[PDB]
Amino acid sequence: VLERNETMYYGGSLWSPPSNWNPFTPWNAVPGTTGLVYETMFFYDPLTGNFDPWLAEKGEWLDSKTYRVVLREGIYWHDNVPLTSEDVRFTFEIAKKYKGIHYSSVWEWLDHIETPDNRTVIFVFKDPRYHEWNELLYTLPIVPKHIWEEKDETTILQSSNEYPLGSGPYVAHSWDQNKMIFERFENWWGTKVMGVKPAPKYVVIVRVLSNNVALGMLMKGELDFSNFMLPGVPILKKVYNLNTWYDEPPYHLSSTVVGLFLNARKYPLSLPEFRRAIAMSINADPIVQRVYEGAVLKADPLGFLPNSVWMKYYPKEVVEKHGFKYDPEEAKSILDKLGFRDVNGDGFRETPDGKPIKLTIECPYGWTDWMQAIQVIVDQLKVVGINAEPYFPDSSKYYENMYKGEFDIEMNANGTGISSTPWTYFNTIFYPDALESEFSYTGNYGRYQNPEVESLLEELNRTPLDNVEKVTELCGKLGEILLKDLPFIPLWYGAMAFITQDNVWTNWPNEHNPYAWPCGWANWWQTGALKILFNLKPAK
Amino acid sequence: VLERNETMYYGGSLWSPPSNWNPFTPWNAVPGTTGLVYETMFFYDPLTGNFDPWLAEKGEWLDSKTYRVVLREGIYWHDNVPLTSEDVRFTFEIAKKYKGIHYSSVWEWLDHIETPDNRTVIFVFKDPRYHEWNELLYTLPIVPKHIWEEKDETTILQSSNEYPLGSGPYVAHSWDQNKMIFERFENWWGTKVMGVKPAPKYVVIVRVLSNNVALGMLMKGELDFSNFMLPGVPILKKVYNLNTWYDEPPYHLSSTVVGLFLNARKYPLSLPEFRRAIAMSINADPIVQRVYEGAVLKADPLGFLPNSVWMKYYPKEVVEKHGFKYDPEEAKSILDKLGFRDVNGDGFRETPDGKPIKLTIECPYGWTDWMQAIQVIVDQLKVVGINAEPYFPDSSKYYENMYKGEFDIEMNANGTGISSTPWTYFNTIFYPDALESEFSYTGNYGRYQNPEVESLLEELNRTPLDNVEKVTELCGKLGEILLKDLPFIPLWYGAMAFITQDNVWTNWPNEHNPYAWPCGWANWWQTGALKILFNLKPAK
Ligand SMILES: [Ca+2]
Ligand SMILES: [Ca+2]
Repeated sequence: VLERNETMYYGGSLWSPPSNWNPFTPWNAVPGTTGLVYETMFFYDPLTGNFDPWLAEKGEWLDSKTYRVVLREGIYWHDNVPLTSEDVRFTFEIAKKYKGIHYSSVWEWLDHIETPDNRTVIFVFKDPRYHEWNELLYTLPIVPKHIWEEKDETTILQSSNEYPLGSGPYVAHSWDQNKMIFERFENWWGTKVMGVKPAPKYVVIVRVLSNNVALGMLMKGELDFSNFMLPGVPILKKVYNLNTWYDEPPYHLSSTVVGLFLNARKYPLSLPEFRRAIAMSINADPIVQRVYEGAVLKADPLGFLPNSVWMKYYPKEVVEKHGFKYDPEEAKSILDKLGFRDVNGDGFRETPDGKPIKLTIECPYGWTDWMQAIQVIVDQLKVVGINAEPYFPDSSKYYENMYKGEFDIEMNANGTGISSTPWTYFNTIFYPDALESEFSYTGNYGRYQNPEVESLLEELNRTPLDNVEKVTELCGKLGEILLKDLPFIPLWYGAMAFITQDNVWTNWPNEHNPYAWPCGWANWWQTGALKILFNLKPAK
Repeated sequence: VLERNETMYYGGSLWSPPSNWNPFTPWNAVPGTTGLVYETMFFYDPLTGNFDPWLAEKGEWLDSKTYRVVLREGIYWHDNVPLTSEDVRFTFEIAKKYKGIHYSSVWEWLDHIETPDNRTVIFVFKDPRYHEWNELLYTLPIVPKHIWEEKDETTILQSSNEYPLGSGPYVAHSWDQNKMIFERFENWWGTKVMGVKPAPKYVVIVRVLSNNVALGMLMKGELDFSNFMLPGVPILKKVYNLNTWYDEPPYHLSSTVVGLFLNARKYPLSLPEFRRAIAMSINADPIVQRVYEGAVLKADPLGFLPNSVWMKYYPKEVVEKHGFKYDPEEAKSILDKLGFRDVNGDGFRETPDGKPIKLTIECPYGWTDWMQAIQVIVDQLKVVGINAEPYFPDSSKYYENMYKGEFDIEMNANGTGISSTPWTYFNTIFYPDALESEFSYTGNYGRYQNPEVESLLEELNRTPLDNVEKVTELCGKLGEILLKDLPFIPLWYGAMAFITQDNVWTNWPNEHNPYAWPCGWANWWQTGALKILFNLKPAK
């Protein structure tokens, strides 16, 4: 039995029985496996762009092609084996041996790794990609060489790895079909060296079947920390003492960019002015107000996330000059000029050669907020004379359609999540290799082609993040293309759903004390959720 | 352990640790003690006014002064002692011996009781009060003579009576600080004779500390049957699969009349035209809409409950002619004519002799919906130039003020609950003996005096319920006085809060199948809640 006052119950990201704790599949491993058991070189703060030293005491580019990490002194795995530079080197080098590992592509542009002593890691690059490197610094857990160096490919990639041997502030304790239990590791090196300690003796990852159960647990005070997407936030706050990030709308931080990919290879969506007309016919205000009850923020024309480091590089002048707005009369005028006119008196525009047009707009069946949003968009397109109809395939067919580019208009937030660089956002929109791939998992799902975006994406990746002027300029050049050709239409930002209650734990982050990104998804505890554990205080 | 699929969890009426099961204090005994363990002569249906035979096979007035009950054949207590006419006779006669029993006043107008055989009970009356008698028929549990006939006064009135010896479909099983557990009595006489059987093997009365916990239990599917006063009903139904009586507003049935008593002995509230002006300045629409989100119904001028048998006797012509309405301009005109004018330029009316007026409007602190309603009324009175201020004493002082008549304006629903006769409503308003009592628990808390209401109340009580024409006429004469002199101002009807969920039990009553009043309060299970148990079906 777990004493309630020393246990912190989390929910929102565990949707199957606990069954994997493998650090090499950190998004499939039970949430907290990385973060609580396995540690990363740096903490990252999506709210500010600040990196903070974790396993690394410091990291820096010694020159344009050389990055040095110096580990803190006195790190050790849970079995008291010291954690050294050779564990970091192994963590990277094992992915050259087994390229099925998800970050194996780093060896396309990393040359080798030197370790002059037990604390120093020197990365020597063939082709330093600064923006991809920044993502690796906080997303890759460091694994123990003495545990894994003899394992073969299938063990490394597929073993469940029960009771994971890590270095972090918790160990795996127990689990069943509906919860994972972590126990605080009292001899954690981090308390001796960094002086911090997570407040809860036990962290429980709770799995529920429905939002009814999750909201009920919060109401009963059985859940402390929820990332569940729970509708009805205003009345919950107003009457039931549930807390969100913001006191008033939008209530939650923004974490993804929701928009429309268009099939750039299917006439007439292959015409940029037709896509422009679609964008200008849409008004996201009723979606934000009616569907989401003001619990999301409308997107700017470029779709840069607020409360993110992307705003540091925001191309203001480019957006003001080239950004689109809701303007259905201008959309009709663009379509008239394009030659798309009603020729048969049904109120819908035909092609220049008189053929019917009826476009599908799709999202998975059962994503009921997105379904409502799609119907709102369908009716707004009908206003300007563009016939459209909702299409709700099941989840698997929706993703199959996405990867293959087999749709007309598709609502999408796949790869537009918050990150340490707007490069991830522009890459998701423009992903040039989609044009030569039957399946495109990374982006550009509508197969938009442009002769300049590929070179701008590469130049952006190879621009150091601290060259703020140049990164902003490149975001402006990419943003200009996005806004002129609209292969993707940003509409609103998905919420970082974060609801707490204070009956057992207090001092949660919020707008008045925004000290940590509140995300308990798998492989996101190093972006704020563990820092939350450091700062929670017992309730009265 | 209780198998969930054979257990029905109820909540809403248990607000202290289970500790009393005494039938002689049936509103203090744990809810279900009467109804599930102790039975009554008749079921009563507040929705229709229908009595249905329970212990009695039939009851009828043989003449104007003689009422006969014939018990069903084959009734027995749980210890197999037969339940006979002598148990009914004892149930009444013990209250003549010990007049501290709550229904002892019946012997002021009942002469004696004859039992010519083991099934027949003959009540011979000195002064048959038909409307009070109808209330007794379903509110008094029948108790076993062989158990209680030797007990003394303090045992009868104060003993906790653990494991109560009854005759009904359940026995007391177990309990703790937070729940009472009833177990179905398989050898219940009612299944053999009436052919019915309650569906749940176990009925649990759940105690919770807060509405948060109660709503959380419904969401989690841990509560089946809730009478909790839970705000936020529209969004619950819309998004969280919780069911109410009505699909649309007002969602709940109406169970009480909420209004304002005025101190008929304190100038200027002692003036009927001043009370009239107050009534006409109030608009309950914002209360119904803003405060209650349409989850209550506005009252007609007379305040007769819908979904009640009172409507059978509704004095339509009297109300149309004499009823008040929201009309602040006419209220100002009444006050101008009364001589109540602003003489010092502060916008508030003074007395005819120029003295200030500032009236308190009060309800208990913490009844937050009533507090909001009072502030709405305060501001509406200021509109017509009547200075008023909210007053929120604690619960005990509010009831102390009520019984003593020590208030100006008081919001009140004490004695206006649904019943088998509008006599209970008119008695609560007009209760003539309040004028000669320091404490008045029954009604007329503002000490209104009228030389004709006492004789009309008595004549109404002594009019058989089936004389529909005469009862309606008397309701019209009492309603005319109520509407002319407004000692009490009806505003809206309190809800019979009733929320269910269908994960374990189905076939609940609702507007499409209104077969039972859904009230689990102590001593109300014989008005519908037990009938609900008869008809529940297991979920899929
Ligand atoms: Ca047409
Ligand atoms: Ca004045």
